[PDB]
Amino acid sequence: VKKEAAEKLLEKVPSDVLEMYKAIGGKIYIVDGDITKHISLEALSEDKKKIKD
Amino acid sequence: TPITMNYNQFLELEKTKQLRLDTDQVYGNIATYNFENGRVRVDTGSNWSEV
Repeated sequence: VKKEAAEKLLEKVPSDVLEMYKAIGGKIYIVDGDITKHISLEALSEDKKKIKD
Repeated sequence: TPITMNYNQFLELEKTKQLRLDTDQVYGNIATYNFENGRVRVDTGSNWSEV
């Protein structure tokens, strides 16, 4: 009789395609602190306000 | 900026539903009568904290 030999049908593995999608990449955006300056006097005042006759 | 709450306080609030509010002190001014024109005018300098 003649031997099969068996060279196989399956080629490589999914693992390369699996690794392709497995890509995670970079996520999220900068927020919160930004720059922050601010300056004006809407908080408190100062002006002569007494009483007399 | 809005009020911030962390994680453990958030869990404790959603468990216990106990969130109370205290009034520590109140700022506020006096308006005084003017003998000049009768108009009662606010002194922004003076406050009821003095009084």
